[PDB]
Amino acid sequence: GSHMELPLFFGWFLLPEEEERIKCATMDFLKTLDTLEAFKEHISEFTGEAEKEVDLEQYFQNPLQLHCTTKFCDYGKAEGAKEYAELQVVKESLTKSYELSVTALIVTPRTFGARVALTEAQVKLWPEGADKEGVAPALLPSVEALPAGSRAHVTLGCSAGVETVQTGLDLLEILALQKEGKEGTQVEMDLGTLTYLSEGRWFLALREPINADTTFTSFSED
Repeated sequence: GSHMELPLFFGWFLLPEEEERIKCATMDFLKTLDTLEAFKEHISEFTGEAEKEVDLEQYFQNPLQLHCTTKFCDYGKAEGAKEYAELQVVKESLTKSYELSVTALIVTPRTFGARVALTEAQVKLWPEGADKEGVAPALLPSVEALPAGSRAHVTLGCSAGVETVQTGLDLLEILALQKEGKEGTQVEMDLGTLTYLSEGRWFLALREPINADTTFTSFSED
């Protein structure tokens, strides 16, 4: 070789327009979620009964220029994305812009994130190794039984001390949890259904997908 000039983190930056629409939806959700008795009834479990006035909803900070993760090069353990990163086709795909569809949104006391499910195009161009994740775009057939949008999620909320990377891990587990047979709390709404895992983690399934144009970005640094 020559030098360690390979990518470490991959992702697509959502268009300033989409973030505006998506943000408006997220905010409206938190408002409706709080008004709902179902949530307020389990608020003790969500807030652990130790805050002040359910300010945790406002405590979370939402950054303007939000970004969405895609594949983590890591190093070698991930042969999948590894081959992908070594594909000039994907490297050039960066200047490109594809519309991502939002399947559901997740809300964690530690961090907040949204479930995004790309199209067949992004899936076909997705590495097999990374697919190992709880839910991958390629696992669509499996998605029918288990939620989707974990492999690719957008950062919305983050605590003071925790890393954004942890947000993704939670999402992957959330979907796998429902399919795991747990599915503790379940509620069907006019726009979607909200399910929460036995310990916690609350996510609403946006029955009506939300598309948003985004560009592919890459970062090569340690």
